[PDB]
Amino acid sequence: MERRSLAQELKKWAVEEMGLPAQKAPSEEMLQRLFIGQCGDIWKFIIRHIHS
Amino acid sequence: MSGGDRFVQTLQKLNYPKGAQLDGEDFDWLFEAVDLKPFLDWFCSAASEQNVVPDEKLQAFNTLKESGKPVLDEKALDEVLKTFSISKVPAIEEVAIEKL
Repeated sequence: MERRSLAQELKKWAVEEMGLPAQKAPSEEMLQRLFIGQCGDIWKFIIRHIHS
Repeated sequence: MSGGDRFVQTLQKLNYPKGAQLDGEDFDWLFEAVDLKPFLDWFCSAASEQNVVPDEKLQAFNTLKESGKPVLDEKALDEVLKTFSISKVPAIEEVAIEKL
């Protein structure tokens, strides 16, 4: 359940905060793959410390 | 340059704390996924050092938000900051009784 939630936050971060066009944004299902293993901690960092 | 090496370089630029220990070859698999590749490429291009807000400034800003003080919008900040001469005008040390 945790991966799905992070995948949504990343999507929101990419679209709302960094300005990625919604059309180019990968499906939530596809973003979940980025939170596999050590990549998860990395993207958590990105969502928190990296802003527009 | 393997997609993975680019990603790890970007992370180093973004001051990720464990970035020096990460080997690029370990992430080459992320770029093999034809569907995610465009996003990762985007990310590695879009994210620079100017985008990074240290944990200290974020905490300070949250504290400012919590302090009930109105957060000035970009337009307002531009107006007020214009009025700011870069020059170190030493904080008017309010004429410390000492100055008087």
